[PDB]
Amino acid sequence: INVEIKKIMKANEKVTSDADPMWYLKYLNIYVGLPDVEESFNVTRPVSP
Amino acid sequence: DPVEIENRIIELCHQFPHGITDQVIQNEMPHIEAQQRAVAINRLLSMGQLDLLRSNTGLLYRIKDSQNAGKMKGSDNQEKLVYQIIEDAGNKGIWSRDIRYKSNLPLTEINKILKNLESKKLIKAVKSVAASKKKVYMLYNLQPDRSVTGGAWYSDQDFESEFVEVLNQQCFKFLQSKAETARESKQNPMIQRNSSFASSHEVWKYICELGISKVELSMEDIETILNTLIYDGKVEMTIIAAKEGTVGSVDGHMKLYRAVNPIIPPTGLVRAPCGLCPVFDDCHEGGEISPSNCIYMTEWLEF
Amino acid sequence: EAANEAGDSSQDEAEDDVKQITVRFSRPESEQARQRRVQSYEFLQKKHAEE
Ligand code: SF4
Repeated sequence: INVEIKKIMKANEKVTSDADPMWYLKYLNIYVGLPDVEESFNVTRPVSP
Repeated sequence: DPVEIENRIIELCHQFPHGITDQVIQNEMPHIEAQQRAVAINRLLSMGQLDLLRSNTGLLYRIKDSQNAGKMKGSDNQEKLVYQIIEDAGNKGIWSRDIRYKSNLPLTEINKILKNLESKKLIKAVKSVAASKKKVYMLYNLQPDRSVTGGAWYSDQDFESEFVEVLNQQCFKFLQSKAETARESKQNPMIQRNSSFASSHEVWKYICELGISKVELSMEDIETILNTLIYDGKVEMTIIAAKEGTVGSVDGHMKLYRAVNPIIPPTGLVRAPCGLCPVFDDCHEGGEISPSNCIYMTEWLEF
Repeated sequence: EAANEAGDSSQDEAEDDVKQITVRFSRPESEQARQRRVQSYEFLQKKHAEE
């Protein structure tokens, strides 16, 4: 989660389509954050195991 | 100066749109060596303004098609890089899907190119009658081929079954009348056969004099109609040897058609409901489909 | 072998094999195909021969 995920994101950082050139989607940095639960209405909250 | 040599070659190509040969180039500029001329031609072909053609007289160097412009919006690069295969197809035409796959360009880009060319009158879109899926694009100057589009039978991508049936009926009536006249003449067997024989050109002129439809019907079209009649089992065709005459269609050969009666009348199998039954395979003594409680034979006996 | 196939007959008539204009499109090559062409052995051999 600290190094390998970043390396994979760097390997697949850029993705583009053949049609309509000059269009691309570039990934800069990926985060995992802390464990949260999607129970609340569009609100995050720390949840225990 | 190689730049001056290239400029002079381009000027000569402009003067001769059909192309120029090494002999013409040498006659125009004799003080330059063949090696320098070849280097100049190689540079021109590498930069992409000249095209090479191999004719019975040798090699021709023609200026690339750039003055004829139908899509000036954007860049002439894609314009010519589409017009190339547009012209290559020409009479046979090419579908939009094939144009896209050959150009490796987006659908929107190719559609814009085609629309601009059609607005500036360089290409025409015609519906493919063989497969009515997309409209093929052809050159506005070339005549549309009959196989890929058009045809004396097809009218607006619709086959004229009634028209072909009328043609067949009229041809069969004419051949039957001719055979009847030949039989009534009863002058000699060979003369009777020769008179019952009908020539392709003769039946074509007869159909033209009739004038059932407005579209011009060709001798080959009438020949195809007569071949369909033969396949129908009503006329017979014979190839005789005649050097030249009023037909002059085939070299040394002439096709003569005559209406002939069938070999034998309808057989006995067709006279029974069992021979014309579509579920004949499922026939069985004891079951749902049984000859005892059959409906086909019941109605056939009631009639 | 090509010359033999051509001279299979004693007298070869003038063949009407005029080279039709088969100018293919310089299609825009995708990045992957361009990298493949660059890494191909023929491209490297031609680059070495250019010198
Ligand atoms: S239903 Fe009667 S007529 Fe039809 S196939 Fe069977 S036996 Fe023959």
